Amino acid sequence: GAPRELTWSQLIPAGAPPAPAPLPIHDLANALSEAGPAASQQSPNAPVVKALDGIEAKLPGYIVPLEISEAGLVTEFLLVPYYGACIHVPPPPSNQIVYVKTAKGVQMDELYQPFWVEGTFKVENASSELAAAGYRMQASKVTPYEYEG
Amino acid sequence: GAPRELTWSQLIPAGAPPAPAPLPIHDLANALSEAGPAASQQSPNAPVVKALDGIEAKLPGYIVPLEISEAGLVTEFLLVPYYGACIHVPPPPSNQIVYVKTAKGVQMDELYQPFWVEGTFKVENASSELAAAGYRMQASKVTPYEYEG
Amino acid sequence: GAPRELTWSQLIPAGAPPAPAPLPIHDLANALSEAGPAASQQSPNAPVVKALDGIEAKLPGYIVPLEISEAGLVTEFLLVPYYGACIHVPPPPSNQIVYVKTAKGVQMDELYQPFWVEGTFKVENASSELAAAGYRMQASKVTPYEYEG
Amino acid sequence: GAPRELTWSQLIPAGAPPAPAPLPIHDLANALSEAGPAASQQSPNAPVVKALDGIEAKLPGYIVPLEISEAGLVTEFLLVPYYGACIHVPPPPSNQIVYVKTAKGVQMDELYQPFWVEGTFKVENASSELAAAGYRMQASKVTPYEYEG
Repeated sequence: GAPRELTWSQLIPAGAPPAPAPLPIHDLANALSEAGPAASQQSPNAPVVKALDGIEAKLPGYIVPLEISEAGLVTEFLLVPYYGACIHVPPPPSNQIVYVKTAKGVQMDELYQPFWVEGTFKVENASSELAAAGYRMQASKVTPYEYEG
Repeated sequence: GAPRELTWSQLIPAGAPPAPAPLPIHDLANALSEAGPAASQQSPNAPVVKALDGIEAKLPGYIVPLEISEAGLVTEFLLVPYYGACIHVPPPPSNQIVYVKTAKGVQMDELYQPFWVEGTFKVENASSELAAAGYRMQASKVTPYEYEG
Repeated sequence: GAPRELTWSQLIPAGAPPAPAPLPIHDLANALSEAGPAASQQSPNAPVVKALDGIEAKLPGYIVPLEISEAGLVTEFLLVPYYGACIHVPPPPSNQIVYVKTAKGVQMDELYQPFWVEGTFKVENASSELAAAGYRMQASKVTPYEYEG
Repeated sequence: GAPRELTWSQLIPAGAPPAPAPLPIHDLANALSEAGPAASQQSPNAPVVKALDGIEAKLPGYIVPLEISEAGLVTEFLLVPYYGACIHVPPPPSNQIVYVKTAKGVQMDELYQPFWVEGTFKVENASSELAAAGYRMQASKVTPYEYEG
């Protein structure tokens, strides 16, 4: 049925540390840069909200592509709360990342904007060399986040 | 001399409301979209940290261009803590925006990445049709935010 | 009335040199890089088709922004036949550039795609530090170039 | 050894049709849009220069990603002479496309700029759902096209 809209803060359980500054201080960005690609994500096994497992959810975010289809579309990606996550700044904690799989791919070109990702939501570990995630989603719909200034 | 590095949280005075979710909930983004371009920025006159006035500061962020030079470089812009601010999502509160003027312009092309903005920091109101800011900066240096995954 | 659709080749008069390779050979790109910003455009006063003066025209191309409005939109720009012209590769000849002025601005974000520029077409010189143009246009409509793969 | 620099025109044999307008006329772009994804590339089996087979070559161009690595880098792509090829405009003829495989991947972010692709050059057919190519390359080096305005 209709997806339950989520916020990124609903993916952090009660008592767990909040999401850090999306733009780390200079000394920290340099320390994580000097450290290996392993050390990039400082909370790769962050606590997860187990009551979210199996629901139909809807979450906004930016797309970090992981796989391209035969058709030239992104079919596997990380959903993150901010643009540049894993690329321009360190990865977010693993409870601020969703590993998404979609049959209806997204155009590689239009990934500068945020999107709404709707689908079956799972509390299952997912790893990539780029980042670890505590959540997974089999998307039904990937639609641009609409906002007019 | 050497600039004092700032965080975006140091631009919010003690007792003032914290910065909201950079990705508003669907009903809120639609409410601000339906409302005029005036209503886009919900805190246009947010409290400011007056002890910051006149210092040499350094702050990281994303560039929202406002003016292009004869040379095809951005010489006036808003420094914001997240990509897409004012364009893809509503503007941040006015105490989470710096109106920057630079003699050494930035290339329009390379604005997909975050930057370090160093210069003389002022606690002075600055308005644009896009957003109001509680801070101003006359930048000495605009350099890309360096981070290796 | 209805605009006359133009091709970039219709902007080059009979007998005039054709447009060069949009991706110059390595030694040439280095020679123009080593040479001043003046030398970037090798044909800044290329012959123009005078029979085009005063018509209602429609031409496809990429936007090189020159001026930003109060609203954060591009209101003055160069229309070029290829992406990156003047920025990533040398400027095209001046008879392969249109200096466009528009009241209905274009979003700075969506300049990765080509557009259709319709409006009053003039055979008048226009200079910028970035490049010289032999044509001008007061655009009525700036609409994205539609194509589905 | 040192790669032989190529131009895109050296990939078209003597007597073969030249590369068409990179920005098709409106009626043509609509005709190819209305037609299936098969019909997008109008010359999918364009004549090739067989004397190029086995050489160490260097060619400039734009990257159309086809495959992403575990590390989040593009390791398989189409090298095309213009930005937007296959995405914003129809694919170029198959003798104006190189199917490239690289061990040293390219960052997904920095694909807005042209590159120099050096490596072993083969005259071998390569197909994708996006476009057919008459040339292949096992790249040794993928470096940004350097040019200063």
